Amino acid sequence: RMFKITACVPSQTRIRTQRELQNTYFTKLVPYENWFREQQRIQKMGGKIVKVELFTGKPGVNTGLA
Amino acid sequence: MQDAITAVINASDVQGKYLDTAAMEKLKAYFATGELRVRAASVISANAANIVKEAVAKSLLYSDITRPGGNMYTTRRYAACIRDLDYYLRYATYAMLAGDPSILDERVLNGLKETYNSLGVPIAATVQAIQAMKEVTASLVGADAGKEMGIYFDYICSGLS
Amino acid sequence: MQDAITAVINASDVQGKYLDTAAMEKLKAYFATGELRVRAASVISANAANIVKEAVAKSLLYSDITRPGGNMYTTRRYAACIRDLDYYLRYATYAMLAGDPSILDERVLNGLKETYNSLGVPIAATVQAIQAMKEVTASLVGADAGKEMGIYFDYICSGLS
Amino acid sequence: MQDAITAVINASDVQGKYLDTAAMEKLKAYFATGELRVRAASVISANAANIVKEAVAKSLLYSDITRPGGNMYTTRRYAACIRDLDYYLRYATYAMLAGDPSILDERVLNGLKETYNSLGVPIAATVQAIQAMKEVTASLVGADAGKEMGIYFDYICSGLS
Amino acid sequence: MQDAITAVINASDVQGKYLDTAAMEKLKAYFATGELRVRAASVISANAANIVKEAVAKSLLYSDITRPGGNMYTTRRYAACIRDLDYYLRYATYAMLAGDPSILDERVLNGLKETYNSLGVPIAATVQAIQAMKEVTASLVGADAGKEMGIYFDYICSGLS
Amino acid sequence: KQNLQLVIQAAYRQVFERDVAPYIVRDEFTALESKLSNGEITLKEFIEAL
Amino acid sequence: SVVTKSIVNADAEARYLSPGELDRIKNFVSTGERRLRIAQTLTENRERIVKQAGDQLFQKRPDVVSPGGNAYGEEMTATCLRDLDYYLRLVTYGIVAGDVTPIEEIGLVGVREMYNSLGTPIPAVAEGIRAMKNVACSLLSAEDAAEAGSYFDFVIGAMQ
Amino acid sequence: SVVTKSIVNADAEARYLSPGELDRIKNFVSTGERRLRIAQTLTENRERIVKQAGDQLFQKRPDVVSPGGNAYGEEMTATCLRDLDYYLRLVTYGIVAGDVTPIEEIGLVGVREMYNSLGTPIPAVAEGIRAMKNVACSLLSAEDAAEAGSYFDFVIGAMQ
Amino acid sequence: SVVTKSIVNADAEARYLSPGELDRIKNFVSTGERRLRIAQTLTENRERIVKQAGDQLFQKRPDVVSPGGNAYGEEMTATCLRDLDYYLRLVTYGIVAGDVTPIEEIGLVGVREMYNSLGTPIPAVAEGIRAMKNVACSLLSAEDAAEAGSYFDFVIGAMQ
Amino acid sequence: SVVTKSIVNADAEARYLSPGELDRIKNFVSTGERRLRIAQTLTENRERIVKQAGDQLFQKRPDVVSPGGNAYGEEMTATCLRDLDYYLRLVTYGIVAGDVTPIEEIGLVGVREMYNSLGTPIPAVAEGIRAMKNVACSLLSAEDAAEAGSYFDFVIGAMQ
Amino acid sequence: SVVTKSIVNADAEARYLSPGELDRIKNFVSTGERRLRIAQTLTENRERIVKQAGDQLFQKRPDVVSPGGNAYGEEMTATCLRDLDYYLRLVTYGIVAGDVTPIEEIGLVGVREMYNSLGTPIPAVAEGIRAMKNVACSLLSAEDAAEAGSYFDFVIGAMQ
Ligand SMILES: *[C@H](C)[C@H]1/C(=C/c2[nH]c(/C=C3N=C(/C=C4\NC(=O)C(CC)=C4C)C(C)=C\3CCC(=O)O)c(CCC(=O)O)c2C)NC(=O)[C@@H]1C
Ligand SMILES: *[C@H](C)[C@H]1/C(=C/c2[nH]c(/C=C3N=C(/C=C4\NC(=O)C(CC)=C4C)C(C)=C\3CCC(=O)O)c(CCC(=O)O)c2C)NC(=O)[C@@H]1C
Ligand SMILES: *[C@H](C)[C@H]1/C(=C/c2[nH]c(/C=C3N=C(/C=C4\NC(=O)C(CC)=C4C)C(C)=C\3CCC(=O)O)c(CCC(=O)O)c2C)NC(=O)[C@@H]1C
Ligand SMILES: *[C@H](C)[C@H]1/C(=C/c2[nH]c(/C=C3N=C(/C=C4\NC(=O)C(CC)=C4C)C(C)=C\3CCC(=O)O)c(CCC(=O)O)c2C)NC(=O)[C@@H]1C
Ligand SMILES: *[C@H](C)[C@H]1/C(=C/c2[nH]c(/C=C3N=C(/C=C4\NC(=O)C(CC)=C4C)C(C)=C\3CCC(=O)O)c(CCC(=O)O)c2C)NC(=O)[C@@H]1C
Ligand SMILES: *[C@H](C)[C@H]1/C(=C/c2[nH]c(/C=C3N=C(/C=C4\NC(=O)C(CC)=C4C)C(C)=C\3CCC(=O)O)c(CCC(=O)O)c2C)NC(=O)[C@@H]1C
Ligand SMILES: *[C@H](C)[C@H]1/C(=C/c2[nH]c(/C=C3N=C(/C=C4\NC(=O)C(CC)=C4C)C(C)=C\3CCC(=O)O)c(CCC(=O)O)c2C)NC(=O)[C@@H]1C
Ligand SMILES: *[C@H](C)[C@H]1/C(=C/c2[nH]c(/C=C3N=C(/C=C4\NC(=O)C(CC)=C4C)C(C)=C\3CCC(=O)O)c(CCC(=O)O)c2C)NC(=O)[C@@H]1C
Repeated sequence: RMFKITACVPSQTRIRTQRELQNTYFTKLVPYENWFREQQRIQKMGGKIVKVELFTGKPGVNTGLA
Repeated sequence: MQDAITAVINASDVQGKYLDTAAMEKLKAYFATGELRVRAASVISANAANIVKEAVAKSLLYSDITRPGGNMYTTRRYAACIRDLDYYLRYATYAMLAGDPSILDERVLNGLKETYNSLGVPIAATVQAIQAMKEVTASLVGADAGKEMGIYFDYICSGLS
Repeated sequence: MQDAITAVINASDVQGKYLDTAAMEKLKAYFATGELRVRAASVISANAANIVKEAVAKSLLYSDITRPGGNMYTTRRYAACIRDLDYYLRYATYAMLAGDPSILDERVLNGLKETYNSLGVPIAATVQAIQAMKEVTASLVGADAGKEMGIYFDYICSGLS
Repeated sequence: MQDAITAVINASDVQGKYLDTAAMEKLKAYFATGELRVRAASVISANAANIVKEAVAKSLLYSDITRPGGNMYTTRRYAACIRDLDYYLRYATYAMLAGDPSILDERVLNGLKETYNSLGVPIAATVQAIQAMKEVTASLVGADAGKEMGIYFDYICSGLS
Repeated sequence: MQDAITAVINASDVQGKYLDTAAMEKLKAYFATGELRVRAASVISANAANIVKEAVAKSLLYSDITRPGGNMYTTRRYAACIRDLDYYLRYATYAMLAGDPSILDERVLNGLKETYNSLGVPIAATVQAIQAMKEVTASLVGADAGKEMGIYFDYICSGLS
Repeated sequence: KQNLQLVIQAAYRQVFERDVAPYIVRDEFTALESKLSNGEITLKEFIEAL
Repeated sequence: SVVTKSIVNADAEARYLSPGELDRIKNFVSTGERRLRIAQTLTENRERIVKQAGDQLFQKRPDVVSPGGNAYGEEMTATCLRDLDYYLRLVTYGIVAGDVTPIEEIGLVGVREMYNSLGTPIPAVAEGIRAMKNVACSLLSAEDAAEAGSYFDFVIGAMQ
Repeated sequence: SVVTKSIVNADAEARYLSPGELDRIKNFVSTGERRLRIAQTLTENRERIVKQAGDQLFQKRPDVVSPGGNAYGEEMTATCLRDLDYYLRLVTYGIVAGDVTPIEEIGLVGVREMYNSLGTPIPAVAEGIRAMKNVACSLLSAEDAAEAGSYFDFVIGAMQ
Repeated sequence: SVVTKSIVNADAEARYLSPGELDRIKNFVSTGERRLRIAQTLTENRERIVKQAGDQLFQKRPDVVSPGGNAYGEEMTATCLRDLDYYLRLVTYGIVAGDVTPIEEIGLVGVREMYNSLGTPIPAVAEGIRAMKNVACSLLSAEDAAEAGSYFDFVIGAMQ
Repeated sequence: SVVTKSIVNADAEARYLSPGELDRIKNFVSTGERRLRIAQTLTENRERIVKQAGDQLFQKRPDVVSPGGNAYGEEMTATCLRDLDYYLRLVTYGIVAGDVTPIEEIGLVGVREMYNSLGTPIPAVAEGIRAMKNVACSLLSAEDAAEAGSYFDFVIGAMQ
Repeated sequence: SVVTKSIVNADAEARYLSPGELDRIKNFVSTGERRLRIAQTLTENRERIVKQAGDQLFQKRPDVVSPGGNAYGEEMTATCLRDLDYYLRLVTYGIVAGDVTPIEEIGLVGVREMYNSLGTPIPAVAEGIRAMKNVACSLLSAEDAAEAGSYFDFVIGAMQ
C-alpha cells in the first residue's frame, strides 16, 4: 500500500554549499509498513508534511492488501 | 519542538526586544507549576496502558466500528488503533511537561489529518475516544493537572477536527 | 494483490458472515477456469520476447514514431519502449492467472498515464501497440484463453486512455 | 545540462540530418564568442565574494527584512540568503560559459518557487537582489560580457517571478 | 544451501553424467521418507514454544545458571537463551525437512563456538539444553521422525562442542 | 540520465559488492521508478529495495 | 491464496511463473473443490463447534470463568465465544484460499497486541482454538480433518 | 528443489514453514515417482533428442551453419550439439528436483555473458532448446510432456 | 531548554520520561528563580554593559575604528555596538533557557559566513564579547557570574 | 546512575561534561545519603513487603493461585514470591543509583519474552509490584515514599 | 561537449571553473576550426564510408546476410546500412562536440537491449563500425585520423 507523500526538510543544522533543493522538497512513494517510521522521522526533523495520497491500494480493504 | 521557556524567549526574539518583566512573569508562572506537571507525568506513564484500555472500552468497543466492516475490525487495524491512541497519550504528556503546544503541532498534527482522510479513518470517532482518554487522565492526575492535560487533549481534538 | 478467491473471501469477511452460497459458486467458477489459466501462462512465458517483437514490428516500426523526433527514436528510448511492452505483457499474464485486474490497478496503471503525459509518450501509439500484442498473444494461446486475456489487456488500454 | 554545441547538434539530431553548413555557422559563432566568455568567467570567479557582498549591501541590508521579524533576520537566515546569491551567481557563470540557459532552467529554477513560497522567503526581494548582482557583475566583466551574463540573470528573475 | 535431492543431482552434475539408477534410488529413498518429514515439521511448528519451554524447565531452570551470577540470570540473558533455543529448533526442522545437514553447518555452526566463547555462554550447557529439546521434539513427532530430528540435533551439539 | 546510470550501477557495486552481470539470470531490478520518477526517487529506498 | 503468492514472488523476481509455481497453483486448483466442501461443513456446524469447544476451554480453565478471569459472567463468556466464532470463520476462509494469507492478515497481525490491550490471556485463547480443532476434526473425515487441522495449528502457534 | 525453496523463504522471514508450504512439498513428494520416470525416459532417449533437434535447429537458423556462423565446421557443430546435450541433462535434473533451481544454478546464471564471450547467439541457442522440447514432448505421454515441456519453456524463456 | 532536550531523547527512544529525566526537569524548575534573577540584572544594566565594553574593544584593536577598518565612522561603529547588544540579549535568553540552544539558533549557525560577507573580523568580534563578559561579571555576584560566564564562553568559542 | 547517564550523553555529544550536567551530579552527590537511608529501610523490611504485597496480589488476582493458574502449588507460589523479592532488590539498587539504568539492565528488559516463555501474565506481575509499592509507601515518609514510588512506577509501567 | 562536462564537474563540487579548466575551454573553442574541418570531411564522404565499410562487414561476416539471418534480403540490408549511417552521423556530432557525451546520449545507451530485441548481432554491429574506422583512416590524414579514431573506438568498445 504505497503512500505518495510530499514533504519539506528544512535543516538548521548546517549551511550547505552543495545542492540541497533535491532533499529539501520531494515527493516519494513510501510503503504502508514504512510510512509510520518515516512519518515519525520526518516529523522529528521538523519538516512540513505538505501532502499525502494512497497511491497504491484502496482506502479500506479487510484482506487482499498489497 | 519548543517548551514554555523557548516560546517566551522566541516571542521576545521575534519582537526583537529584550526580556520584559511581563515575559519573566510568564516564566515564573511556568516554574511555579513545574513540580505539579512532573508528578502528573509519572502517573500518566505508569498507568498509560490502563488509560488506553479503559478509554477504548468506554468509547469504541462493542460498537459498529469494531463490528465487521467498521474500520477497526480485523486484528491489524485494532492494533494500529490502540497504538495510535498510545502515541497520542505519550505526545500529550510530552506537551504537558513542556508547557507548550508546539510539540503537538510539529510532531503529531502535521500530516495527521491528511493521512487519516487518505485512509478514511473516522476522525469523529477518534476525537470522541481521546475525549474519553481525557477524563480518565483527569481522574488519575487530579483536577489541577487535569485542566492542563485537558487543553492539550483538546488541542489534539482540534487538529483532528 | 487480490486473487479472484481473495476478493470473494474479502467481500464475505467485510460482511462478517461465512462464505455465502453465491460466494461458493464464484469460487467454483474460478477453480473451473484455473487450469486453462495455467496453460496460457506457460505458453506466453515461453514466447514472451517473440510476442513483443512481433507487436513492435506490426505497429511501432518503420513509422514516424521510430523515425527521428517521434519519441521512439534514440537507442535508449527504443529500449524503454520494448521493456514497457514486456512489462505490459508480464502484468497481463499475472492478471490473467489471478482472474482479477487488481494487480494491473495497483502496480501498473497508477501514475502511468500522468508520467507518460509528462514524458511525451504517445499514449495512442502505445494503446494500438498493446492491441497488436493482444492479437499476437491470442493467436498463440488460443481463442478461448485469448478472449479471457483480452479483458485485462483492454483494462490496460482504458487506464492508459 | 546543455550548451551551444549540444543545442546545435541536438537540433540536427531531431532533424535526422548531418551537420549542415548553417549549423556549422552557428557553431562557429559560439566559438567566436567563447573567448570572451572564458575571461568573464575568470573575472567573476575571483570577485564572486565582492559581488555578493556589494549586492547584499545595495538592496538587502539596513532594511526591515534583515531587521527582526523580516525573515532575513537571524544569522542562519542571513547565511542562507548569501548562500542563495552565491548559488545564483555560480549558476549564472555556468550558463554564460555554456552559452545556453539549460542549466538554470533544470538545476535551479524548477521547484525553487515552491520551496520559497513554502518557507516564506520573499521572491520579490530575491529578484531585486539578483538584479543588483547583475549590475555589479556587468561592471566588473565589461559591457559585452555583461550583455552575455545579464540575459541569464533575467532568466533567473523570470523563473523566480 | 543443499538438500538430499540437490546433493544427489550436484554429485552427478560434477561427473557430468545423467542421473544413473543408483542416483535415482537415492532420490526414491528421499521421496519415500518425505511424507513423514512433512508431518513432523507440521507437528513441531505447532508446539515450538512449548518444546522450548519444556526443555528450558528440564535442564536450564532451578539451577545455578538461572540463579544470580549464572549467565541465564538477568532478564535479557534469559530472553537471549530462549531465543537461541528457538533458533536451534527452527534450524533443526529446516535440516530435517531438507534431509541434509548443510543448513546447520552453513547458518548455525559456523562461528558459533567462538561467539559463545567470547560471550561467556557455556557451550556444555547449551548442548545439554538442545539435548532436552531433542527428547521433547522426538516425543511429539514420533519415533522414526524422532530418529531423523535426532541426527540433526546431535549435529548441532557436535558443532557447539 | 548519464549520472543516473552511474549511480544505479554504483548502488549495485556497494550493495552486492560486485557488478551483478554474473550471478543473475536476467536483470531483476526496475530502476525506472528511481529514474525520472518519484516511486524510488529516494535512493534511501532504492538501496533498501535491492 | 497460492495463486496470489506465486504472482507476488514472480513479480519480485521479475519473471513469469516458473514451472514449479505453475505446478503448485495447478494442485491448489485441483483440491479447491474439496477445500470448498470442508468450508461448507465447517459453516454448517458453526454453532456446535464454538459452543462445545468453548465449554471445553472453560472446563480446563476454571480461572477464565472465575472472578479475575477475562470471560467472567454470562455476557463476557458470550463475547469470548464470539471471538471463537470469528476464528472459525477465518479458518474456513483459509482452507478455501489454500494458504494462510487471509487468516494472517484478518486475524493474526498483532493478535497479542489486541489481547494485551483487552487484558485477555493469549495461551487460554490458544487452548480454546485447540478445542475447536478437535471438534471440527471429529465432524470431518480423516483426510478432511488433516487439511483443516493445519490451519488451526498455524493459528494456535501464532497465539502462543 | 521445492523443499529448499520453501526452507529458504521460511528462513528469510524467520518463521517455521507455513502449512501451505508444507502441503506444497507433500504433494511434490507424492508425485516424485512420476517425476523420476519422466527423467528416466529423457535420459534413455537423450541421443536422438539432441541429434534430430539439432538438425531442426540448423534448418531453422541456417546462418548458424553458414560460413562466419558460430557453429561453422564439423568441430564447432560438435561442440554446439554438446551444449544441447548439457541443457537436456539440466532439464532432467530440474524435473527430478521439482524446481528450476538446479537448472538456474548450473546453466542459466550468467548464460548471456558466457555466450557473449564465446561469440555465440543466445536466441539461436533458445531455438535449439525449443527443438529439443518438441522431440521430448513427442517421446513423452501427454501428461508427462506438459511438465517436461514446461521446464524446457523456462530454459528458452531465460535464453531470450 | 533542558525540558526540550529531555522530551527529544525520550521521543527518540519512544519512551515516557524516565524518573531520572523527570528529576532533571524538577531541578531546573527550582533553579528557575535564580536564573531569572541573573537575566534580570543583565537586562537592567544592558546599556552600561554594552557601552564601556565597546570602548574597551575599540581601544584593544583600534584598527576596527581606524580608517580602513570595518567599523570606521560613527554609523558603522553604531551598528557594531548594536550587534554587541544583540549578543548580550542572546546570552540572557540562554541563561533563562538553561542551555545554549536558543543562542545557537538565533545567532551562531553560519557565524563566519555572515560576518565575512559583511567583511567584519570575527576575532575582533571575539574581543568585543570578551569585554562584555568582563563588565557583566562585575555586575554579577561571583557565584552567579559563573553561570552567565559559561554562556559567554560558548559564544566566544563559536565566534572563532 | 546519574554519573553514568550524564557521561553517556556527553560521550555521544563528544563534549567534556556540561556545567549544568556537573551541577546535577553535585546535587545527586548531596542527596545520596537520603537515598541510602531510603534503600536501607526497604531492605530492612524486605520480608514484610514481600509477604504482605504477595497476599494482596493473590487477593486481587485469585486466578493466578487457583488450580489452572501459573502459581498454583506452594512451590510455584514461592518462586513467584521470589520474583517479587528480585524486583524489590532491583528497585533498591535503582533508588541508590539515581536512574533506572541498573533496574532495566538487570531485569525488566526482555521481560515480556522471559515471562511469555514462563507462561505468567505480565500484568499480574505488575499487580504484585504495585502491591509492593503500596507497602513500601506505608513504610516510608511522604517525601521518601515519593522517591521510591517513582522507581516502582517505572517497573510496573514497563511490565504492562 | 568539453565545456558542459567541465561545468558539470565544477557544479558537483560547487566551485567556479578552475583556471586550468578555463584554459581547456579556451583551447577547445580555438581548435574548433580543425574539429569542424574533420566533421566536414566525414559528412562529405558519408556515402562511400557506409557503402564500402558495410560491404566489408558483409564479407567478413557472411552469416549476417545469409538466409535465415538478420540482414537477408535487400530491404533488411538497406536498414543495416541505415544503422551504419546513423552511427557515422553520431561520430561526426561527437567530433564537433569534442566529447563523447552526444554519442552516448543518442546511440550507445541500451544498444544491446535494442539490437537483441531486433535479433541483430551486437558483435557484428561492432565489426561494421570497425570497418567504418578502417575506411576512415584513408580518408583522413594521419594526425586527423587519430582524432576521429578515438570516437570510433568508443562506439565499438561500448558495442561489444
Ligand atoms: C483509533 C482511535 C482509530 C483508528 C486508527 C487507525 N489508524 C491507522 C493508520 C495510521 N495511523 C497513522 C497515524 C500516526 N502515525 C504516527 O506516527 C503517529 C504519531 C505522531 C500517528 C498519530 C498512520 C501513519 C497510519 C498508517 C500506517 C500505519 O498503520 O501505521 C489504521 C490502519 C489502517 C489500515 O490498516 O488500512 C487504523 C485502523 N481506526 C479506528 O477505527 C479508530 C477510530
Ligand atoms: C548493420 C550493421 C547490422 C544490422 C542491423 C539491423 N538493424 C535493424 C533495425 C533497426 N535498427 C535501429 C537502430 C537505431 N535506432 C536508433 O535510434 C539508433 C541511434 C540513432 C540506431 C542505431 C532501429 C530503430 C531498427 C528498427 C527498424 C526501424 O528503424 O524502424 C534491422 C532490421 C530488422 C528487422 O527485421 O526489421 C537490421 C537487419 N543487421 C545486420 O546484419 C548488421 C550486422
Ligand atoms: C512503447 C510502447 C512507447 C514508449 C515508451 C517510453 N516509456 C518511457 C519511460 C517510462 N516508462 C515507464 C513505464 C513503466 N514503469 C514501470 O515501473 C512499469 C511497470 C508497470 C511501467 C509500464 C515509466 C515509469 C517511465 C518513466 C521513467 C523513465 O524515464 O524511465 C520512455 C523514456 C522517455 C525518455 O525520454 O527517456 C519511453 C520512450 N515510447 C514510445 O515511443 C512508445 C509508443
Ligand atoms: C561588532 C563588535 C563588530 C562589527 C560588526 C558589524 N556588523 C555589521 C552589520 C551587520 N551585523 C548583523 C548581525 C546580526 N544579524 C543578526 O540577525 C544577528 C543575530 C540576532 C546578528 C548578530 C547584520 C544583519 C548586519 C547588516 C546590517 C543590518 O543589520 O542590516 C556592520 C556594518 C557593516 C557595513 O559596512 O555595512 C559592522 C561594522 N564591526 C566591528 O568592527 C566589530 C569587531
Ligand atoms: C536571499 C536573496 C533571500 C533569502 C533566502 C533564504 N533561502 C533559504 C533557504 C533555501 N534556499 C534554497 C534555494 C536553493 N537551494 C539550492 O540548492 C539552490 C541552487 C540550485 C538554490 C537556489 C533552499 C533549497 C532552501 C531550504 C533548504 C536550506 O536551508 O538550504 C532560507 C532559509 C529559510 C529557513 O528559515 O529555513 C532563507 C532565509 N532570504 C531573504 O531574506 C532573501 C530575500
Ligand atoms: C509473580 C508475582 C508472578 C508469577 C511468576 C512466576 N515466575 C516463575 C519463574 C521464573 N521467574 C523468573 C524471573 C526472573 N529471572 C530473572 O533473572 C529476573 C530479573 C533479576 C526475574 C524477574 C525465572 C528465571 C523463572 C524460572 C524458574 C527459575 O528461576 O529457575 C514461575 C514458575 C514457573 C513454572 O511453572 O515453572 C512463576 C509461577 N507467577 C504468578 O502467578 C505471579 C503473577
Ligand atoms: C541458552 C541455551 C544458553 C545461553 C545463551 C545466550 N546466548 C547469548 C547470545 C547470543 N547467541 C547467539 C547465537 C546465535 N545467533 C544466531 O543468529 C543463531 C542462529 C543462526 C544463533 C545460534 C548470538 C549471536 C548472541 C549474541 C547477540 C545476542 O544478544 O543475540 C546470550 C547473551 C550474552 C550476553 O550477555 O550478551 C546468552 C545468555 N545462555 C545460557 O545460560 C544457556 C546455556
Ligand atoms: C475467548 C476465547 C477468550 C476471551 C476473549 C474476550 N474478548 C473480548 C472482547 C473483544 N474481542 C475482540 C476480538 C476480535 N476482534 C476482531 O476483529 C477479531 C478478528 C476478526 C477478533 C478476534 C474485540 C474487538 C473485543 C471488544 C469489542 C468487541 O466486542 O468488538 C472480551 C471482553 C472483554 C472484557 O473482559 O471486558 C473477552 C472476555 N476471553 C476469554 O476468557 C478467552 C481466553
